[PDB]
Amino acid sequence: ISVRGLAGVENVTELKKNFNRHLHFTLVKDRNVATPRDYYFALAHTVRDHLVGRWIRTQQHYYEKDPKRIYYLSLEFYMGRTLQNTMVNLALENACDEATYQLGLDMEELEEIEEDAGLGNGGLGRLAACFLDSMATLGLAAYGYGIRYEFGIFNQKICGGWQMEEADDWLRYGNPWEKARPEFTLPVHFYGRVEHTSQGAKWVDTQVVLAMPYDTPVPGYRNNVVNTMRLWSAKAPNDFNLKDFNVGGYIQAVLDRNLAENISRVLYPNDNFFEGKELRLKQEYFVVAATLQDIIRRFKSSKTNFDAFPDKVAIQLNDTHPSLAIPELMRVLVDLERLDWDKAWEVTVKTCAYTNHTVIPEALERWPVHLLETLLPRHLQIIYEINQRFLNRVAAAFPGDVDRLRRMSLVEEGAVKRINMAHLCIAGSHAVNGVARIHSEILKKTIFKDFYELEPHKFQNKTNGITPRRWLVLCNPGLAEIIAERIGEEYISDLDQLRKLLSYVDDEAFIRDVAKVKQENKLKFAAYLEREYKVHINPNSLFDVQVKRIHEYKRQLLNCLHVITLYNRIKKEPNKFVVPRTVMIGGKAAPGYHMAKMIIKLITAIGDVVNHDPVVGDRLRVIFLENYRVSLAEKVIPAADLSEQISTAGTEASGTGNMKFMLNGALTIGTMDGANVEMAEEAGEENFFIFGMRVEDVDRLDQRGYNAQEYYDRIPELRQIIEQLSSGFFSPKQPDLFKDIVNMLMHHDRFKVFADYEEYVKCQERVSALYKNPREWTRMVIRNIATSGKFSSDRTIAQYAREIWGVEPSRQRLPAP
Amino acid sequence: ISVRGLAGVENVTELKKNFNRHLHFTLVKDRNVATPRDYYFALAHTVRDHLVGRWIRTQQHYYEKDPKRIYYLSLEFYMGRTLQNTMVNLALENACDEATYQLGLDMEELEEIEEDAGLGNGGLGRLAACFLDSMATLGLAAYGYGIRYEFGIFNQKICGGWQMEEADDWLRYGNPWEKARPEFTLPVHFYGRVEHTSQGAKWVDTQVVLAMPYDTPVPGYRNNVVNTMRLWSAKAPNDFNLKDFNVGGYIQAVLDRNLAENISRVLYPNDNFFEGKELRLKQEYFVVAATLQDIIRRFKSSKTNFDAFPDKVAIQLNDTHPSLAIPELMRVLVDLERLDWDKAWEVTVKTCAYTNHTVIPEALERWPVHLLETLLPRHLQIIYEINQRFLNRVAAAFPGDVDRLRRMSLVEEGAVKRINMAHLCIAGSHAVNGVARIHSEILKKTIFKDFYELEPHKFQNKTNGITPRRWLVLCNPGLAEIIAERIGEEYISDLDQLRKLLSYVDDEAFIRDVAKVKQENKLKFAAYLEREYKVHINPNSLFDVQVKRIHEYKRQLLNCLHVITLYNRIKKEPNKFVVPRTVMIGGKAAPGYHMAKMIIKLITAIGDVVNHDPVVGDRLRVIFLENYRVSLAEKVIPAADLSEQISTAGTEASGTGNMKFMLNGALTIGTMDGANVEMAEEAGEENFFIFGMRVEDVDRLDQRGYNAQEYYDRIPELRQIIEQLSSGFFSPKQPDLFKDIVNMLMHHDRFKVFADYEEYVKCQERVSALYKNPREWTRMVIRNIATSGKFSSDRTIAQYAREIWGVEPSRQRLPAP
Ligand SMILES: O=C(NC(=O)c1ccccc1)N[C@@H]1O[C@H](CO)[C@@H](O)[C@H](O)[C@H]1O
Ligand SMILES: O=C(NC(=O)c1ccccc1)N[C@@H]1O[C@H](CO)[C@@H](O)[C@H](O)[C@H]1O
Ligand SMILES: O=C(NC(=O)c1ccccc1)N[C@@H]1O[C@H](CO)[C@@H](O)[C@H](O)[C@H]1O
Ligand SMILES: O=C(NC(=O)c1ccccc1)N[C@@H]1O[C@H](CO)[C@@H](O)[C@H](O)[C@H]1O
Ligand SMILES: *Cc1c(COP(=O)(O)O)cnc(C)c1O
Ligand SMILES: *Cc1c(COP(=O)(O)O)cnc(C)c1O
Repeated sequence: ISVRGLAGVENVTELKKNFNRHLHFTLVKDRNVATPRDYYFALAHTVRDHLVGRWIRTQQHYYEKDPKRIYYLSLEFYMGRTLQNTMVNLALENACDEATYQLGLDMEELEEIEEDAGLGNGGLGRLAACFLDSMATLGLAAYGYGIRYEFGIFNQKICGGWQMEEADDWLRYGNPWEKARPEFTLPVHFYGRVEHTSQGAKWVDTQVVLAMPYDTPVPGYRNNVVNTMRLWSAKAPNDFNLKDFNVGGYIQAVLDRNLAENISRVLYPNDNFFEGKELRLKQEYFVVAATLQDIIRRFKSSKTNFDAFPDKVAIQLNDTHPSLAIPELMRVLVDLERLDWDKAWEVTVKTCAYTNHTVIPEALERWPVHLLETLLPRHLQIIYEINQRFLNRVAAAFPGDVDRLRRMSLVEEGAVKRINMAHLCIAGSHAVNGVARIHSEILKKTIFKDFYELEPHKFQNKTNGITPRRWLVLCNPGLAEIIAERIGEEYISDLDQLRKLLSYVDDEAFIRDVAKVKQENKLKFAAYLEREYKVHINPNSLFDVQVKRIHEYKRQLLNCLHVITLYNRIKKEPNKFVVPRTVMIGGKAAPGYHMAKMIIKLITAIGDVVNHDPVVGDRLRVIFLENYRVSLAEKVIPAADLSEQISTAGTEASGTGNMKFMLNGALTIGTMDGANVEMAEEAGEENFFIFGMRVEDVDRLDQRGYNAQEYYDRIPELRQIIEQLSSGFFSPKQPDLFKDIVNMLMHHDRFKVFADYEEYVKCQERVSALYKNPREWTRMVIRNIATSGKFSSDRTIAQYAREIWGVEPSRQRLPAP
Repeated sequence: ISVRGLAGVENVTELKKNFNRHLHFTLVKDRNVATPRDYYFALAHTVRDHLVGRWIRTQQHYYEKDPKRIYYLSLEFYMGRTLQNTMVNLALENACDEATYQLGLDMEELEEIEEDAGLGNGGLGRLAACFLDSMATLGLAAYGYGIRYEFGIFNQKICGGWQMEEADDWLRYGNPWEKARPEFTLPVHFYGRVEHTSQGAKWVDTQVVLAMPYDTPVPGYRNNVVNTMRLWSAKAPNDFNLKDFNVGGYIQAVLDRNLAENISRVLYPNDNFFEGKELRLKQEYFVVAATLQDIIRRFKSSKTNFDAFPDKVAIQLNDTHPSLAIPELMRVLVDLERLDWDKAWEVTVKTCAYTNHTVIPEALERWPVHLLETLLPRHLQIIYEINQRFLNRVAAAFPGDVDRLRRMSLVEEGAVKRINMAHLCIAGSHAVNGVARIHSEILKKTIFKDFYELEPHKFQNKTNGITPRRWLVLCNPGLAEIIAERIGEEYISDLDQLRKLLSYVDDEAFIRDVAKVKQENKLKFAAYLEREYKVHINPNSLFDVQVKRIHEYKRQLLNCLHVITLYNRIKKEPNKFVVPRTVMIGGKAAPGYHMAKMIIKLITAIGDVVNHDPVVGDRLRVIFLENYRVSLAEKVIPAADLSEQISTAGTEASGTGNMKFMLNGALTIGTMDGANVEMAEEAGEENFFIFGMRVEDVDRLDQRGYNAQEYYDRIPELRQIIEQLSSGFFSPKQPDLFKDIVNMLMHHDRFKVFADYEEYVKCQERVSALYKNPREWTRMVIRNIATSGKFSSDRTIAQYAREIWGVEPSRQRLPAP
């Protein structure tokens, strides 16, 4: 049925009886009242049972061997569903498929019942999830640490073409994958004040909030390793949250417990602008304070000289969100352990490493000093001391460079004083990395130039990657099978072996097969679109898709302009042939991001005109993919023909969706941005659809001055589109509905959409020409898939391991379960 | 080892392997890191597995047979721990005892880890729990319906002799006994307004709150019947609690979900005064609205003529708390089902029955009309209509009795209009009952005289009872064994058979045995007092205990006066012999009940003086039992010698603790109040220590006028005590600390403590005389235990069943598991 593993006779029999066991004793049901949800749960429990054995030994192994431990701190872990992924890494997929079949059930139908663990916004969160999988697969003693939000990323509903946010109550029916561990609750402090007494500083009169951990198993690919992802939940103490006597009301006191537990209540959906809310700072300290106590406690056991701390501990900071870990490690070392400053700092720097994910200014965390002053007084004092000593180092290296001193400070003066968390991370980490070659170069040349000049050795690059298990074997078993048929299975944990596929580029059989799975994928998706969303699309057209969070820099708007152009060209010459296209755009907009929400409305408004024009027929379809999330990505990507990666050169740090499409047989049309540069470089520019300005062209335009009017004046096709928008062509009842978009495009477009319009349209024409030649299109596809091996997160993790953490990856199977 | 069941070789082997199974797959632990808590959980899960089979068939049986269903609605279910009770009703106690022994564990130690399900204040809540057990044991198709509070009754801490309330986070480590059932969530409405349109009224624009049920199994005694207790949890909808757009903040919207979920957050600890808070009214409608939908849905399946509704459904209201069930049944029948009023009312009255638990005015629920108007507009309209028609019935029966009309109204005029919920319950129920003969007579003669005259057939009596399984076999296995040794085991589900023990009253062997288990119980308790509370008491002294919630009417104060007298007599004649006594007083005070909290302080203040007076020696010890609750009651009661049931005649509706002591070998000193009257009547007044005024004497005193000064003037011993209190004898640092108590005792004592002082002290002297004669004391004990059969809740339930519900109890075993 596929290399989803063997379906042993004893294995299938055992699975079946354990499924019935759980349905009865665990769910307390019987085949006569069980709903598909109960069936999903019976199965999830049966599969989960196979992890326990390995989970306990893996952890036991690390205790005995005592290897260097890697701690990945992130406020986001975009996990998605875990049932199928678990069957895959455990080689149980076929056995479970058979067993459920015999019990008279459809496994695929049950898999659709599982909720997505949406504890992330997009790329940054999903990277942590791919990393956890690769770390387990490469046998590293790694732990994922984060917050267990009861509400993850909101569920997107489109109402009247507008995005509506709805709470994601993913825990409603329970999470069979987690294991609560109250025996490990830890106390986290907030507020209070600092007392300077004889022997050191003391943080007192603090408000206490408890951190209760929940452990989720992270199984490596067929190596019997099961690592742990520990997520903290906020809990109020039963005393003072009732004990601070002297009136107020007993009832009120217990009802007010929810104020402390609000910390882990919801994931912040803000993607673009840095708000600076107090609740968010709390979430950040909460995950940091609880995690470090856990890290140090585990170290103290190992095998009190903290000199060996960096030899046993590695802490990777996923962006600046968990940056408080630096001053928090110092506080503990200096205040509680009583280490001298200098010794404590040496230790801290040697164990911390920081990862940057963007260069846009509005996203940078710059916390008001008055907030840190009230909430974390001692940390502010430690940050000031860190700054003092750091600036003393700068002054000594660049004497008299008074301006460099203010540029490099961790403290920003002005309206309100703020602490630049990124500067804090650079000063307190022994390594700082970008997520793609071009991005890492930009960090050295621009944003962190002063820091690079001070300590060049700190800056590195670690190009992002995706996990081939979830992003190929799991979502595209068909494609995975035909590949395995020719080169074997070893590539699933060694993606570089995909290169061997280059020798089949002229294979008439392979070409036919590659083209066949893609057609099957498209038919399956086209069906799902009608089943769950009733719309109907032509599976013979080119599937043009751009799925990612809605941002001005991602330029979904540039895509919209192309779509309107196509429609206008058809209306001009109705009886001329054009390659049919089904362009799908999907993604969530941050709730307070007005422009982003205006763009979602435009997309649906275009579809309302285009999808009902009789002259267009089935030649052009504009579809907005509702509620884009991980489980939905697993469906669209394998079915896409054209992947849109059109950000303004220099704005997308790396991108990972782009790597997901390349691995699944879609061709890419994009700019020389982020990882796009390395993908084209791996597959050859001839096998890529590159267009638009390069980072340098954008700069040149900026020196000169970007004037949108110039393009409006010289391109009739562009002018016509803008007039359609202004006249209400796409919004009859509300003629001025899109005045904000037109206004922005013409007067304040930071992303030069117009500047790339002409080259983008022409490039899109070359894509349509190649699609007209099935054989050649597929041959190009084979060359993209065959050279995508570099983008596996196993490669990324092996580099972090070797160049940053100081640990050697191992593909050695753990001593059975 | 006892008639805790057989310990079969195959049974013990099976238990052991399943314990290891759960420890591994369920707890995800291994013998090397397991804590006693993990062990308790492994066992709880192993025991719980034996209920599933029976639970599913019992429910399946009721579906097929379709018997009349009994629904017990209560806002309180004081369950206590369920591990041991489950082993008892399943005859697994000895097998589990053996199995854990072989695994090298102490079962008793593990049992102590379980948390008490403290979803009740005291007697009313614990009665519901005893009733659920008896209903299962008598094979009735009964369901307990209530609210699943995440915080039950507060944990009492004594600080400086003062009571401190602390949140009871009983769900912290999880509840292995419940089974969440989200597939049965139901919507409950609040607020809104009423619309009168062509065909009937309509309740619109209501705020919606979801009710998610959690099912807990209620196993009958060795009959394989497992009934269900369904507890509702409040959940917010994910839409409007985020969907009511137009600014406010996305974050805020999801954080504000806690406002709707606050409904099931905490149990109201108010014992004495009726507050009338909005949150409480919500809790009451919430349990009523969700339960009725569930009841009707189950009826519609059965086997739409609601004419047969009362033949298939019986709804017992535990006090007026769930009284909204009456107008809510009408709303559904009239508004939704479209039945004519009269037909709907006939149905409602025939299915509802009401139980009264007190006659004190301050406890009666009288809801302000403005509250019902805002929160439940339609119900207010239905209540007014009910009142109209009812008063029309009264006017027709007593023409011209204009005053009877105002006395009987459900609507009370005055300062603020209120709805008298008790009047509502009488009008809408076919049966109204008191909980003890004297109490039921008082209801007819006083409080409900007008209603009794109108419909005499409605009023009944159903004297309370306690379950012999938990209150004998479970907490006093020793005593249960020696009884079984002589008369067999049949008495555990037929307590009347205890009468057979009368023929052993002169048995030298039995006398020695009865006296021996009590001494063993006292030594065990004396040890527990030092282990967990470090204090040290003499196990040879008389154990004088009064445990129950602190109320002025229970007169813990009358007890305190006796204690001070004893101490004063010893100080007067130090070298005179007196029967050593260890008087223990325990109970929680409602948080806002000032007087009650002042009484707790007095008790501890007395102990501070008495327990450290060298002249007193070990002759007198005053101990305050911290955090009195069900699990603690299971410990003290079996170890008590003297049970204090000294409420003012006419104030304690029934009492049940009194029945718990009688069954466990303690002698009773009390007034002719509540059930005390029937207990003395069953055992013979010669075998009881009765004293004080009878209900009539209290009345006579009231006509005359109660003047405390009179007693103060004529009793020197009493005068001396009051002067000790006023002078600061018991509060050196704060001489006037107890001025409020003295002031109340002298000028506003509604409970005539002084009036019963002299007779109480003299009676206490007769108790001390009998204790000096071991043989005779024990012989009297045998006569109390031998005549306590009447007080089993099986008898109570059999009467409710026959005289109110119209169903026949059955002791028939269900067809195996
Ligand atoms: O929540 C989990 N999770 C797991 O057992 C588990 C096992 C393997 C992998 C992931 C989760 N288990 C739960 O642990 C509580 C407390 O011990 C039990 O009462 C409950 O019945 C059980 O399902
Ligand atoms: O997704 C984010 N950032 C956020 O989601 C985010 C979350 C909270 C606050 C600010 C930004 N960054 C993304 O991280 C991925 C993985 O490195 C990159 O490939 C991508 O180019 C970048 O934009
Ligand atoms: O909470 C319970 N309770 C019981 O199974 C149970 C069984 C018999 C008697 C009382 C409770 N079970 C729980 O049900 C959830 C959802 O199906 C599972 O994910 C979880 O592992 C299981 O322990
Ligand atoms: O316990 C209560 N009442 C409350 O706890 C209560 C709870 C909420 C609001 C008001 C009273 N009543 C008690 O119910 C038992 C059982 O019928 C009687 O024996 C006892 O005499 C009576 O006082
Ligand atoms: C891969 C992924 C992302 C990241 O996509 P980009 O194109 O890098 O912005 C975002 N969301 C989901 C659901 C993903 O699977
Ligand atoms: C039995 C019981 C009660 C009721 O006692 P009374 O003496 O009737 O007031 C109260 N609390 C607990 C814990 C009980 O077990």
